Amino acid sequence: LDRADILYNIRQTSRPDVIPTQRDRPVAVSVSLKFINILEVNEITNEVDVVFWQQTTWSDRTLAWNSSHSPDQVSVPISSLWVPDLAAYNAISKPEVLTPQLARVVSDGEVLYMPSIRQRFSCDVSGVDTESGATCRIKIGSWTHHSREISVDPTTENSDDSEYFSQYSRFEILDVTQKKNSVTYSCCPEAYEDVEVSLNFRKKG
Amino acid sequence: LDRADILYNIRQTSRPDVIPTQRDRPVAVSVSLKFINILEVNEITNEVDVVFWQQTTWSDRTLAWNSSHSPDQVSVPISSLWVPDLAAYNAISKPEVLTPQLARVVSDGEVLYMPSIRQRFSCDVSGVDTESGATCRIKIGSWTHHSREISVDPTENDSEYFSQYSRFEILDVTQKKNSVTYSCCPEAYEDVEVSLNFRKKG
Amino acid sequence: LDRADILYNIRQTSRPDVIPTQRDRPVAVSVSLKFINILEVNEITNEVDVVFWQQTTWSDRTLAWNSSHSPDQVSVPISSLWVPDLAAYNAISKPEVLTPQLARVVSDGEVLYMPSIRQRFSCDVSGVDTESGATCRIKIGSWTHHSREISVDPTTENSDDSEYFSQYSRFEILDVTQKKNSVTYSCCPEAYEDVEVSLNFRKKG
Amino acid sequence: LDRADILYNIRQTSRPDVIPTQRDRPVAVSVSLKFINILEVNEITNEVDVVFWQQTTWSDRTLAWNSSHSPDQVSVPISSLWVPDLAAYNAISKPEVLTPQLARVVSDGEVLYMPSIRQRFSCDVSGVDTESGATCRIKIGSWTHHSREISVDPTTEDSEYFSQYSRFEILDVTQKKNSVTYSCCPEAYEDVEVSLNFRKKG
Amino acid sequence: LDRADILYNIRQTSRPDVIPTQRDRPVAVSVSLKFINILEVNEITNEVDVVFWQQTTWSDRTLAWNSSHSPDQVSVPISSLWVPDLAAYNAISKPEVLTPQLARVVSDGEVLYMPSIRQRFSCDVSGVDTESGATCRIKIGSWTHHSREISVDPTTENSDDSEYFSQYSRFEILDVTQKKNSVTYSCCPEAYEDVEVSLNFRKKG
Amino acid sequence: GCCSHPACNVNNPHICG
Amino acid sequence: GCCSHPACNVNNPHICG
Amino acid sequence: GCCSHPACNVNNPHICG
Amino acid sequence: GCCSHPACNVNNPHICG
Amino acid sequence: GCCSHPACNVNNPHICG
Repeated sequence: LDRADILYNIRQTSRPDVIPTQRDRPVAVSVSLKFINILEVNEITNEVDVVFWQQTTWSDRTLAWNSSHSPDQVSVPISSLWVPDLAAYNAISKPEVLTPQLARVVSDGEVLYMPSIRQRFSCDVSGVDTESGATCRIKIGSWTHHSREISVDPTTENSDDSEYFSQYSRFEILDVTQKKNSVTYSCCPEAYEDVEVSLNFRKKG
Repeated sequence: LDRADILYNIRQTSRPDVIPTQRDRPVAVSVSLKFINILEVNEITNEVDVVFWQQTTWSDRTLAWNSSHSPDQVSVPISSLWVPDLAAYNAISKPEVLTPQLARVVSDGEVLYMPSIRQRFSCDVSGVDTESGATCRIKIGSWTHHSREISVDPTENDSEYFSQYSRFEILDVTQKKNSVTYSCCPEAYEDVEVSLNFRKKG
Repeated sequence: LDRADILYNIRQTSRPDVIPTQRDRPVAVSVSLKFINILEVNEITNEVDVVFWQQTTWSDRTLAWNSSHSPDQVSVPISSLWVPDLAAYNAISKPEVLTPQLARVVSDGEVLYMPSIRQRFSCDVSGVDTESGATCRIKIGSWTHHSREISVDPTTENSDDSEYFSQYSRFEILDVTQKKNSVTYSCCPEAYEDVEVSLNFRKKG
Repeated sequence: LDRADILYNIRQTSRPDVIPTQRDRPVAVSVSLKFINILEVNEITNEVDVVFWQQTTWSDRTLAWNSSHSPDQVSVPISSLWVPDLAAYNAISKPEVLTPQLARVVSDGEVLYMPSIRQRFSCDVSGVDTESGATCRIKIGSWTHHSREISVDPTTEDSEYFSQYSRFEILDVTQKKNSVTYSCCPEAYEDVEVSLNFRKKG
Repeated sequence: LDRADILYNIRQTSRPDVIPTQRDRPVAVSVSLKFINILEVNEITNEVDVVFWQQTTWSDRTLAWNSSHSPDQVSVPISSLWVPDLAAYNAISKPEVLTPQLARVVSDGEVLYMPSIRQRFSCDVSGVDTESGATCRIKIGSWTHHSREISVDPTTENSDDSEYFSQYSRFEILDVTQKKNSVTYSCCPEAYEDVEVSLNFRKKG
Repeated sequence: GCCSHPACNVNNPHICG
Repeated sequence: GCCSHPACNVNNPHICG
Repeated sequence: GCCSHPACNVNNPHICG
Repeated sequence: GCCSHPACNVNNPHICG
Repeated sequence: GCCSHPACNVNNPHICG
């Protein structure tokens, strides 16, 4: 199999509109926001404008192929793939995707998509000009799927983000935490999952 | 039936351009605005910029499937479904949809679509810096259908949705049905009036 | 005939690239602006930003159906229909359509499309802060068709628009006039039409 | 032939992605900017925001039809036609097309497209508030084609067009076609430079 | 073969979603930014807004045709072609493409695409009002492909861009340098490439 | 009246525009 | 409660709007 | 005259641009 | 390292995330 | 020169970039 064959096979099997659950197990989606920049901050309106890489991975076993004597990965446009319907519940702008909309698909059926996204959030911005800094909280989850269809699994739960964040921003990152939260309501048997991202940052001295 | 079958079926069967009335009864649409934020307010121009979830539900019985040995719900892109042509009559900007454009379809044919929307409105902003606050009215209805084709109902009267970080606080949200009959015309015209009573925080 | 049939037939018969002239008579189009709001006005730059419903009606007899045992009207997406190529000659922004893009089609073949539109115009803004007010003229016509292909007619010549205009605008409407102009040029045998909408308005005191 | 027939034939015949050269002669394109308004001017950043009708004409002989006992013109959406890849080399924004995207096609195959366009340019804006005024130059040409594939020419011919309500007035418009042949390269490279001399009104 | 034939053959052969590697050699891509303008600069936020031509070239041998008695080049819409997934890693806005999206394809299968792009970057803006000027670094590479699938190379390397840059900008270009970086990480056998564009510029007196 | 409700308007050609 | 979580809302017609 | 009306313009190649 | 180069990241699941 | 005209540029790979 060459790359053309693999891509042909993926186009034949992949259903962009069909969540790839296997036997009613949830699709485990791993998600980690890597902050690149904080562009604009307003302490009066409590709004922040940020750029981050949204590292997202999951598995679609139907995409798998035998990779002895074949490439073990290819780049595939996301319009040919199912992607999780993730959204930030406190976003006040559409996510602007800055980058080419290509995922990486591994021969075992793993999908890796890491778009660079610019987006505005309504956030606690107080203390941004102090030493402790501001702590801006972003809640991310599936817009339509509960925990028996999609699980959201934060990776890199604690980091200073030093490897990603622009040295040229007027802000510096003190700490980023990404934590899983699941609620069960008395009305309804299933659980609801999200990642709470806490971005603790301040204006540079 | 697996999810793929159901979704395939729905895409083949659903007619996005065809109102799914059953035996000339209206499609009963429920609509309820959940306010998430008030971003900008202008007391001089009487304009507000708001973010809200527009919880909308209705039935398309043609989408139904037998769910005994199958999933009883799926997520479906709205471009594959008929959606009610609801609009806010006093909107002064296009609704900017912030979220993935997927509805939930239940096996009995119920459809639930709850987009997060950012939109600007012309409305009464006077008193926004007082204790009683401003009361901004938003009227939502079908752009082209009367009440024998689409009926619209609320769901009547904050804290669980609204950002604690907004400059504003919500005092009260009231959502009421209006049905008007004009002398000219036998059928009724409905809308849902949302009254958003809010003020600048101290 | 059920609604699905009618909609199918309309989508198949209406051709967005084909003006529905019958026996080489013009398509008679009515246009009538109902003003909803005046959002911004600049007396220095002579610009206004307005919201209006653009009631547009015309007939395509080939869309007609027998309505005895069928709905007498249906709502149809305008992307399935020919629509007249009307433009405002003194617009300085794209018309931003705020509403669902559905027309109403009656069983006799009449089509009614009334989008809510936000748009900016270059026009006479002088006197906006006086009692007589400003009079902003907006000229609307076919971008490519002469009067033997499309005729454009105003509907009502005179209105205060009290029933449409927002009580919350900073401005009030004194008068709206909508008049047909027809010009024949020496060079060219056919006539050129437009509707001149004169919006007489002032800042509330 | 009725209009439907002509449009059907055009849709069958037209190749929107293929330059309609006849016998390896260039497609002769005429272009003429008719200035309607100057909306914003910045003398510090040397940027202007202008609205103009871009009168563009050329011939696609494959579109021709016999027009005895038929209409001799029709209006055609430009998405069904080849259009020249013209660009303004000193534009700093996308051309915002304000009008319906319909061209006029004549039975001999002539195509006439005149969109109203709003666009920003990097221009000499100095002197805009003086009597001599500023002179802003806009250079238009084919983005990818040389002169043996597309020739671009002005139009054998201000203020029958320009808004009387603009805060600016047009003093003068000059049009200069340039064709250059370099020793390196066999073909010639063309553009039309439109010089718009304008000032703030008293 | 006329241009219609060539375009038909390209549409038959080209797979826009399949990287045209030949025998598992990388696709060699050349990229060179030609600066046309610097529109806005902020020394406080370290942001610049720039317009540049992104000259990009590569080869897809499957597109080749015999060009005796045929045209030896054609202009082709990029939607019919594979294009490299290049991105600027420190971009903070989507690339706004200002020009017609046509590439030039030569009969030997070379593809040349040079869009005019407006885009904002986070970069070192300090010294912009001094004689030495600011030096703003833009890193460009493939979003998903390593160097055995796509290699990215500069062309010129050193230029004042005098042939391209608007004389009407508030800024002047002192120097533009374009250099390749290749990194190999301990974890991973393949190399990761980018082109670093260093734009040395200052406010005119 | 009818004509200032968008749906009533387009549903009633004889009444509105 | 359920209705202020977007997914729970649309998953539960009988409970929410 | 003709040429400053957009429709008249494109309808009359021999007269206008 | 690898994970802060976008291509290296998605090419190396076992290393990144 | 050739390279500052966009069409001449992409028409002449051996001359330009």
